[PDB]
Amino acid sequence: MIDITLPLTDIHRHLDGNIRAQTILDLGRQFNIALPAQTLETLIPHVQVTSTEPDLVSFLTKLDWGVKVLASLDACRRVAFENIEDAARNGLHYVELRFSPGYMAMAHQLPIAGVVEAVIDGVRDGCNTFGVEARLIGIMSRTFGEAACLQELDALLAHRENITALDLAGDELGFPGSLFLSHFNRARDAGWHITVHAGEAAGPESIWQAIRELGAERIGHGVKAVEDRALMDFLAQQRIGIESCLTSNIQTSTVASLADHPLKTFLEHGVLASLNTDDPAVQGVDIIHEYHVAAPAAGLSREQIRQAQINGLEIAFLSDSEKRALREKVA
Ligand SMILES: OC[C@H]1O[C@@H](n2cnc3c2N=CNC[C@H]3O)C[C@@H]1O
Ligand SMILES: [Ca+2]
Ligand SMILES: [Ca+2]
Ligand SMILES: [Zn+2]
Repeated sequence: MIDITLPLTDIHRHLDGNIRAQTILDLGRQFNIALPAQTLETLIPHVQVTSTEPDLVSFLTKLDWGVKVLASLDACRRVAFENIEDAARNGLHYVELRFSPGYMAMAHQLPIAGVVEAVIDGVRDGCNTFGVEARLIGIMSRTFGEAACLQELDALLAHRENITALDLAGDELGFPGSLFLSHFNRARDAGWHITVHAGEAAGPESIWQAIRELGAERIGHGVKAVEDRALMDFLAQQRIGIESCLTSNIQTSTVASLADHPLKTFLEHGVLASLNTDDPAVQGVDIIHEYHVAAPAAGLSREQIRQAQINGLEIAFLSDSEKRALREKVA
């Protein structure tokens, strides 16, 4: 169940992996961009996983059409606004929206810092309209190499007072986290919080690298952490959050079945693991499905599902006052 007396969060949620299919059609028409399909029914298999993808890199290609229609900064503002609307429609009280401004800007060569500003604007408008609380996480898309990631870093730094955290996402095996030592040194000097996609396609060594070298306070996925008990202990003792995305892990073939997902194991070891969506539009599911379908299939008890719900706020990049206000309201 979702406990309606506790805040509902989603802290691993890619804005640019959540571009509505109707919005892809609308923007393609507005900009006269040729699309692979002309109706929702025929567009879906090009923009959404229909069963599973064979690996992480294949899954990543499903986001491409959404960002290929972003031909202006106003289009970026629209998708940011619609992302807050989607969060509101799912009963979320608090979201952290992560986005790769370089990935969003790539197709039409938009100014990368302008994409950051447009996302900030659209999220501000959406929060004002719907009342969802939100913070922004900038992503460096490792897939495009260290120099492209520096361009994204510079764009986010030009808006650093509006960005709460930095993340590394994309092709984990092709671009190990060790390559981004300098990018994260600069992020920590800027005072940003740190999360890192790690231990999804690669092993526990990638998680250790994210913690010890990149300064990660949370780990995106971290599925392979169960292979190292010392790592499990370190996560629990140091209160390093785990951002679990059950359906995503099925759809990237990171786990073959939810019955073998490590989320239950994390919670039994005292790790602050939370339930999240990842890429709602691409996956065809949102947070309600993760709680009511994916989490029971992953073997979690009712109490464990509640603990994951609590952990999402506990690991949020929010002040004690902000966390208290959300808890006091919903109680
Ligand atoms: O926000 C868009 C960026 O994030 C990547 N990205 C989007 N969803 C995921 C990503 N990366 C790694 N693991 C799978 C899943 O969690 C794609 C793009 O670079
Ligand atoms: Ca509110
Ligand atoms: Ca009280
Ligand atoms: Zn992700």
